[PDB]
Amino acid sequence: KLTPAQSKNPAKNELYLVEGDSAGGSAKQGRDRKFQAILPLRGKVINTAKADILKNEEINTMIYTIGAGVDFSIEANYDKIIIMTDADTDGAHIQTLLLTFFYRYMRPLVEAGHVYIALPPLYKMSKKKEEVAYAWTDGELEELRKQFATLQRYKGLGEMNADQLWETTMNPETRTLIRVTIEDLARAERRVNVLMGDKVEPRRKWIEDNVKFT
Amino acid sequence: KLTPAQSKNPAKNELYLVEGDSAGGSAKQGRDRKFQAILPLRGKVINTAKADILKNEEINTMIYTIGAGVDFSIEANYDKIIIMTDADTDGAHIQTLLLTFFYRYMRPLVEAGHVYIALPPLYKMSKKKEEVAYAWTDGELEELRKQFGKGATLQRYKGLGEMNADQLWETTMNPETRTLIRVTIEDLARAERRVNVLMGDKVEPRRKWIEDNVKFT
Amino acid sequence: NIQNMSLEDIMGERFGRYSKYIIQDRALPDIRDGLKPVQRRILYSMNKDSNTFDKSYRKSAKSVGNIMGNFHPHGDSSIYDAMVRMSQNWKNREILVEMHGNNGSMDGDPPAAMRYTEARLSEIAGYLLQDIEKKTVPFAWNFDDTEKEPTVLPAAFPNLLVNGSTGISAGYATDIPPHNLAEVIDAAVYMIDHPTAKIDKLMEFLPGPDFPTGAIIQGRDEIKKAYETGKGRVVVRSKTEIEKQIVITEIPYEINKANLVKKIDDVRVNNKVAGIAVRDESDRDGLRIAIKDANTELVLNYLFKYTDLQINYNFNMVAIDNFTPRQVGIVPILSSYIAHRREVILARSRFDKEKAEKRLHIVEGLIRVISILDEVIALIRASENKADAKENLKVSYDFTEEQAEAIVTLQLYRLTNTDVVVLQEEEAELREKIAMLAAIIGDERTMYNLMKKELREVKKKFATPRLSSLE
Amino acid sequence: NIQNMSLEDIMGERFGRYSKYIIQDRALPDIRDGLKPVQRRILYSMNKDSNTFDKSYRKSAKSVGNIMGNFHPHGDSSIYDAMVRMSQNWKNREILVEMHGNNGSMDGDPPAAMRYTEARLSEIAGYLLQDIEKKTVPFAWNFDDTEKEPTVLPAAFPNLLVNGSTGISAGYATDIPPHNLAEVIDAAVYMIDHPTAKIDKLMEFLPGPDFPTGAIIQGRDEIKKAYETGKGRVVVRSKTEIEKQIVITEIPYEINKANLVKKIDDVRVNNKVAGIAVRDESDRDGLRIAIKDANTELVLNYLFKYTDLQINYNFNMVAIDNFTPRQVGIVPILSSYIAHRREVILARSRFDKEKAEKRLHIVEGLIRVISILDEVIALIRASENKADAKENLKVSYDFTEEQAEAIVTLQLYRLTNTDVVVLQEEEAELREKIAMLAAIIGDERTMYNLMKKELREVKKKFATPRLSSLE
DNA sequence: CGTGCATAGTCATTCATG
DNA sequence: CATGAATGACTATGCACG
Ligand SMILES: [Mg+2]
Ligand SMILES: [Mg+2]
Repeated sequence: KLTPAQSKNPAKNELYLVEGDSAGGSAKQGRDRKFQAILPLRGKVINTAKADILKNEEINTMIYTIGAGVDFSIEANYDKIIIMTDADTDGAHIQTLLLTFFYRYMRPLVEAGHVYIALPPLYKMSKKKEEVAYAWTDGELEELRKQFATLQRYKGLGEMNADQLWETTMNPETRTLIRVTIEDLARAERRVNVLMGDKVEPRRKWIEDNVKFT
Repeated sequence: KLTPAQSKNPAKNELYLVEGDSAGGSAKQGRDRKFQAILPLRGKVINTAKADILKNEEINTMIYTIGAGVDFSIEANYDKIIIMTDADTDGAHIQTLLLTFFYRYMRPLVEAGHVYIALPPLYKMSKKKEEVAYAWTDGELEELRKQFGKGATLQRYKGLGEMNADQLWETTMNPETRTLIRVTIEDLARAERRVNVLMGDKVEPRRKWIEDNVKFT
Repeated sequence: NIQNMSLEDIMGERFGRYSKYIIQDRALPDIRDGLKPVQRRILYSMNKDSNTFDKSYRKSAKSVGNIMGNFHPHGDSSIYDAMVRMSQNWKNREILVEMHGNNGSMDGDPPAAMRYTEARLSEIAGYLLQDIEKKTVPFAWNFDDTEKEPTVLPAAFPNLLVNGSTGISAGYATDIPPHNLAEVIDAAVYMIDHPTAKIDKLMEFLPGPDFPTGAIIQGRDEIKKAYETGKGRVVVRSKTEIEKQIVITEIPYEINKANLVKKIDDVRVNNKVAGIAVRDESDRDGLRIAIKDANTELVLNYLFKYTDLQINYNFNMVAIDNFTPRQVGIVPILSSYIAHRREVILARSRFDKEKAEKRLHIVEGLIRVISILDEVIALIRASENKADAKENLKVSYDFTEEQAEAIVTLQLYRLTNTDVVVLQEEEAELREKIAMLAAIIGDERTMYNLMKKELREVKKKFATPRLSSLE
Repeated sequence: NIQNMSLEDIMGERFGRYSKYIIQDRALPDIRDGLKPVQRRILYSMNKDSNTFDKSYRKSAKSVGNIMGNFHPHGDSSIYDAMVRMSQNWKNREILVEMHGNNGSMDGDPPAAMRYTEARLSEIAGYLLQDIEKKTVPFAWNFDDTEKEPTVLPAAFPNLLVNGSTGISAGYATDIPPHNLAEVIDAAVYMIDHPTAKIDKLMEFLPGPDFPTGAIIQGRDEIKKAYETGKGRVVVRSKTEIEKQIVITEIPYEINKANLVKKIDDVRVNNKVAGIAVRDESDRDGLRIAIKDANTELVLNYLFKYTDLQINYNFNMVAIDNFTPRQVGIVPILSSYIAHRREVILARSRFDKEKAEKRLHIVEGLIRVISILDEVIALIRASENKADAKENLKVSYDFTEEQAEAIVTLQLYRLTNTDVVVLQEEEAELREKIAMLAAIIGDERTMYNLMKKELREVKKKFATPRLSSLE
């Protein structure tokens, strides 16, 4: 069940999709309830690219709370659906999974420019007087360490506080978002079908030829 | 769901009621599957002395797996229903709760001599050559400690799932060396009176019972 | 083999065991540190693992596992959930744990799983533990006989009244309202001087509960009854402002802002009352709830009756004294707390005095050696073993045993510093400390005075304005 | 501010990250210690906390919390469940954890919750860790930068083949059959001498999988293919006895005795085959399953086809070498393991040699002092500070820095023992050790020989008969 | 379908009291 | 039906592969 915003205005209200209840808590807490609504998912999301689907509570709810429908049709219900997942690597997998759902079904939504990815910190480093930085992946860390310490790593959103989540990754004044647009369809289909697809034979080759195991 | 014995013989087969799946595991493992069947309950049991009842999965299952029924009628299904709970104090509460269910509903079962309580160790103490003892409550412990003097190691079973197969059998299931409790009722009046206070719904008296009877030393 | 027992008797033993454990060991707070055991075990274990306010935070789950493993044979959840309450500013007045991350709120949202959060002991928390390490309080074994646990805490401040506590066991249940640390201590001190104290005067100091959620409390009469008998009923009303609109900026303790709001709006849709026109706009730093015919007073006055914008709070002040359930008032709680601090103080001193006397006797020894130094070393050289060394010193210069280990184990750069003046300084210091201590230990007024000082020194540091108001 | 990214590209980064972590950090075993990371972190953490086979058992939940807190940012369950596998004799060949209590079984019953069980590291487990504490292996930081973790273990024995491993990640999955520790090592040693070794000869040593559940394995041809390529299919048949009745006393690895039995009886009720007449009577110490027209051979032969009394086992031997997924055969696995042990050996020695050289230089120093002793102490006395003391020794008798701390910090009973003979003894000892070591470090054959010895010394201790048979 | 590591949740029951 | 410590459990997902 969802924690919706006060005003019901499809022109400037955002839907925040979260990895679960624990994370969702911090979400609801640090947030401008005027135009920010928050919807938790139970962990990893059904691979929509692999009837099984619509019967899965987690997908069904997303559909209902958004309006539109799977066909689709648009303007309901928010001019932003933002995917906010843990900052770790499992987060990226959930991002991956959610996106192929939107791309597969809600395509125009994606084609439009209404699917966003939110980029919350992974590491926070600190040295009355305090100096603090944020890192988003291992690479970022080394330079931060060289600069500075105590290092904190958010094993999930529920681990940072209200003030932080807002100031870093929700407040539009100082936040930064990613906007997901598609610039082919052919390239898109080709890619999603390999990675998220069902065949594996190629997925492997894709890793082999493309995953730098340094 | 239950782990029933091989032979289906209501003359010498026992039903072992357990506090949960984890405990139930050790139960099933150390056991003579010829005539020992094992049925887990999900923790604390509905106070039957306080329609709500029959609708509670845990009670409903007990009824079905035993035969008889709530009325009652008898010989199904085992000539022993044995209550085997963790050896700690929460165990005694579950014993308390299960018994008032039997006493309240399955009364003849109780009146007969077919309700048993099993008494599994709480503490095991140890000093190629090993010396080992078992204790059943705090009192028992002091003498055990004095005996073992220095060097002892004391183990406390925070639940049945914590001892092994060999142990549970050798100590508290194998009829040759085990010891059981048989629950019989020698009034009805006294029984009702007591169960209604302790397990009852009034509290006003339960308190006084504690005050006047619980030695808080 | 089978033992034949009745139903009546078996039911007796089995219930009697559980009834006891439940009362003491689970639900009911000790009247001295006003703590249930989980709480105590969390504090002790955390602090033992030095997880303190000054040093970094520590992954709650590690914390939980350590407690479970060492002290507390129960569910992770039972422990961690309790740990989380202690991190709840709207629940506890003076918080004994600081947690970083999502630990629920007033909207009732559920705390983030333990694998997420991180926690440490708060500042005032330490004062509960203070002087623990100086044999100030009775220890017992853990369940495994593997390590020893405190049965109560020293308790630098009167935690019980301060943070209240509730409260459900066999035959007994308890609810105790939080109180204003400053005010509480005031009362404590006064009683320390005038023990034969009447409630009416104590009331002048501790005037009634301080809720962490502010709010308005009305019912001096019943409050007194509560403080006298241990049971009472009080009225609590949310704090109302009128804007030109009803602005709510405080609600009653133990009440759920979220549902509270729905219940209000349910009033509107059910149109049960007149001018009903209801929005919640509260954010990280302030509580705000917003509510033609401005029958406003009727709407507000109705709200109080028909909803939880105004409730009553009930006093059932039940703690464990002498290992047993007691329903008590302010006077018992205060008195007993005081008497505790006495044992603690005296035990502290007794242990400190001995610690003193040993280094004093050892210092006295080094001083003597400084004068025989040349010959002493000469002896050690001519000695065969470390032990032979010691034994020869005991035989010749008849030093004691402990003095021997001390002189022998002395490193070498320590010889760089032969200077009886410094040792003498320390000796003077010790003698002053000991004779001072021996006073507290046998001077009963001198003792109670130290109790007074420490209490004031605490009242100062952790003092905080009232948050709840009395009408 | 908003960065505009495509779908194709975003999908790329995000998948590429996960694909990698999953392959290395989660599922796939290192080819050197044949361990997935959870496993490694459990062993390391346990052993670090010294939870070893020789000392008492320790509440699993404490164990789990400590791992989670220090090393492993994940679910309790993920960790503990893995910990429990390592305690499963029917799953692992040579078990790396001993657990006390209910840890499931072959009937598939579920392991008792962690708050129940207790665990320690097994005996052979230590050999995986052996020499860890002597800088033998690359360490990294933990997630928090709070403490360092090993990236692989020393690995006294070839864990990978021994205990097998499976096996599911992005693009890659793995299954590796357990093997007979004795036989494995035999192969290892042989390769050490004749590196250019052909499989056929290696096969003479490692002839094929050893399952912990015994059973019968048939398919030499395909086995070789597995050992050569890394993929193969084998047949596994339960071990059958005929009593005058079918007696089953071994079933195929990774197979569920409980369901296996129901599937057999389902055959009878479905009366799918002729003489079907099925009971399970197995107890703590032995597996036994019991099964007119004694078309027995037809019944048995049918059972094999239509049920899991005989299955096939599949080889997909995929490990991480060079930080990457590789499907490899016996030769790669063995070779790489060997080469590892080399780095370990050389690193061990390098560290030992330095440790030696320091105490040697320090000993050499004490020896000199024994001859100047009277004057040395005299200096120390005439010295001002501890440091002034040191600095004066460095100036006069030009001792070194470290020699100074050593002579100064010397306690006093140590003067009781002025006896250059003993020091000389130790010196002789050190010199012998160092020059021996320096050999291994620059003698490549000398090195491989030590590898051979240690491996034999292990094969001896942990050796065990075959349990699976080959047809 | 299960296998092994991961993601993230939920349910019954007790006890006193308004 | 909450409230706070307890007893004791369960469910959905990805991923490769037979
Ligand atoms: Mg996450
Ligand atoms: Mg139990």
